[PDB]
Amino acid sequence: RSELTIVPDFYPTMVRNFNPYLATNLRTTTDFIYEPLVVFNEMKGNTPVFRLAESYKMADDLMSVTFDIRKGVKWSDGEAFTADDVVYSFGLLKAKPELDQRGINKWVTSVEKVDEYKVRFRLSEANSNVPYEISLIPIVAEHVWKDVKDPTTFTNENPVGTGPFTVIDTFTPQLYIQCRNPNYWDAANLEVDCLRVPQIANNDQLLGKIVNSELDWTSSFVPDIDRTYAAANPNHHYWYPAAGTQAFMVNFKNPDPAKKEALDNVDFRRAFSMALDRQTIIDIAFYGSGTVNDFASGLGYAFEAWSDEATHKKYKGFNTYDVEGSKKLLAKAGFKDVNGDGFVETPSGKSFELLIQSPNGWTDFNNTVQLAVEQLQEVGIKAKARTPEFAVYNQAMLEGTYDVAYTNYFHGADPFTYWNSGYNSALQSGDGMPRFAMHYFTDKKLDGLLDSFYKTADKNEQLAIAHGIQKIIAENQVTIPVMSGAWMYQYNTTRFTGWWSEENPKGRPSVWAGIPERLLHVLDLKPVK
Ligand SMILES: CC(=O)N[C@@H]1[C@@H](O)[C@H](O[C@@H]2O[C@H](CO)[C@@H](O)[C@H](O)[C@H]2NC(C)=O)[C@@H](CO)O[C@H]1O
Ligand SMILES: [Mn+2]
Repeated sequence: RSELTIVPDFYPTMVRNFNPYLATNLRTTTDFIYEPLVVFNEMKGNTPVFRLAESYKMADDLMSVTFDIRKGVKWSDGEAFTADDVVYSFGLLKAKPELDQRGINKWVTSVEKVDEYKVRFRLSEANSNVPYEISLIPIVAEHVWKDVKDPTTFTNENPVGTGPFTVIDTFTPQLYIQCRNPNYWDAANLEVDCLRVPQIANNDQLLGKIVNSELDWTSSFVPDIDRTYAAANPNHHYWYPAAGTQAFMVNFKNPDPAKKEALDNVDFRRAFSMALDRQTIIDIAFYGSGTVNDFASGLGYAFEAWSDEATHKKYKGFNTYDVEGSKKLLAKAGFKDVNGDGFVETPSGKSFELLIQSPNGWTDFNNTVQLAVEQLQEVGIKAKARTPEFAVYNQAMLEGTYDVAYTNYFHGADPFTYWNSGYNSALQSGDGMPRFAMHYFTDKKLDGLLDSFYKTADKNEQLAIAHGIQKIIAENQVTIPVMSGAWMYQYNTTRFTGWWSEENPKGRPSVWAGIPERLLHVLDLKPVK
C-alpha cells in the first residue's frame, strides 16, 4: 500500500475533526476529502482546473455565474454529487455566517438550481473574480448534513467525501491515515493509496524527522537547508518559489490607552518600521531566503509592474533600516524617555511595552520577532517576544486584544489577494474569518477601490485602481511590511516521484491547507518503481 507521509500542519495531539468549515479541523479535510468544483492555479496566472465542475460561464454583466456539475461523480458512500450539494452548502453559510470563511455571503445573494447538474450564483454586486471565490468554499454532502442538527459543532468524525482520500484507516493521538475514496470519480488518476499524517508539534520536532528521511511532502521552515537537509541524502529535495509578503501587523484598536496612543500614530508606525533591519532578518532568521520589502503598501518588488514609483519613492524611507531617522522621528513625534528606563514613553508620558506575537513552533517567525525586539530597543521602543499557540495567536487577532503580530499572507498572481485579504474592512468582522485583515484600520475609499478591482476587465483601469490602493495604505503605513517570503516545500524521492519542482514548475507546490493546488500535485505523484 503506497502511503504518502505529509505534514500540512503541526498539532500537540491528533483530534478527530473533519468539519471543513471549522478552524479546529484537521488540515487534510478540504481538497482531499471535499474536492472543489474548480482549483485555480494561482501561480500560473489563476487558470481554472476543473474538477467536480465541468465548466462555468460568468454572465457578461458580471452579476451572475453558472456552473455545470460533472455527471457521474460520487460521494464516498455511493450517493451522487449533484447541484443539491452546492445549493445546500452555501445555504448553510447563510444559516450560520460563522462558517463563512471568505465573506462570500456579502457577494452572493442566492444560489439557484437550474437543473440536476447546473447551478447559478446571483451576486449582490459585480465581481468578475467570484468564480475564484466560489471555488474556495467547501461543498459538503447535503444528504448527510441536512440531518446534522448543529453544523457549527459537528466534528464530522466519519466523513463522506468527494475527494481522493476519505477513508480514516487509522486514528491515534500521534497519527492518522487517510486512504483512498473507494468511489473516487478520478480513481484512474490517483496512484497514491493513503495519506500518512504523523503528529508533529513544531519546527524542532519536524527537523529531526525530515533529516531522518521519514517524511515525503512538507512545507515547513528548515534551517540551514542545504547542509542539514539536502546534503544529507540524495533523495532530499526542495523548491522555494517566491511567495507573498510578511509583516508586522499593529492593532489600531488596542484596549490599552498607552498602546493605542502609540500604535494608532502614523509617525510611531513609521519609526517602528525604520528601526527594523529587514536584510539582517532575512539573512539570520530565514537563512538568506526571501527579499526585502520596503513598500509601505506591502506590494513587494515582485509586483513592481503594478507600482506607482512616485508613491513607492515617497514612503520607501519609512520602510528602510534607519536608526537615526527612527529616533529623530520618535522625538519629533513627542515620544521621549521620561522615566530613565531607556525606552520612549508616549507623548502623554505613559509607559508601554509592545507584546509582539508569533505562533509557537514557527521558529523562523519567533526568531524574527526576537531580532525585531532587539532592533526596536536600539531606537528606544520597548517590546517583548510572545509565542502563543496558533489558535491563541489567531484568536487574539479576531478579537483585537493583541498588540503587534508578525505574519505572512496568501499570495496570488497579482497583488489583489494580498491587498484584499490584508485590508478589506469587510473581512475584519465575522467569526470564521482568518487573521489577515485584523489590524482594524478602516477606510471607505480603500474598501471601495478594493471592491471595484474586479468590476472592470480593463487592465489599465485596474492599474489605476491599484495605484489608488497603494497610496492610501502607504500613506497610512497600515502595517510594517518586512519581506516577501517563499512557498517553503520539501519532497523526498525515496518513495515517490512526479513532484513539482523548478524543473517541473506546475504550480504552488505547498501542501498547506489553503493551497488547493495540492490536490493536483498529489495526483501527479506515483511510488518509485
Ligand atoms: C499564508 C499562511 O498563513 N500560511 C500558513 C503557513 O505559514 C503555516 O506553516 C508554517 O509556517 C511557519 C512560518 O513560515 C513555519 O515555520 C512552519 O514550519 C510551517 N508549518 C508547516 C507544517 O509547514 C501553515 C501550517 O500552520 O498554515 C498556513 O496557513
Ligand atoms: Mn522610559
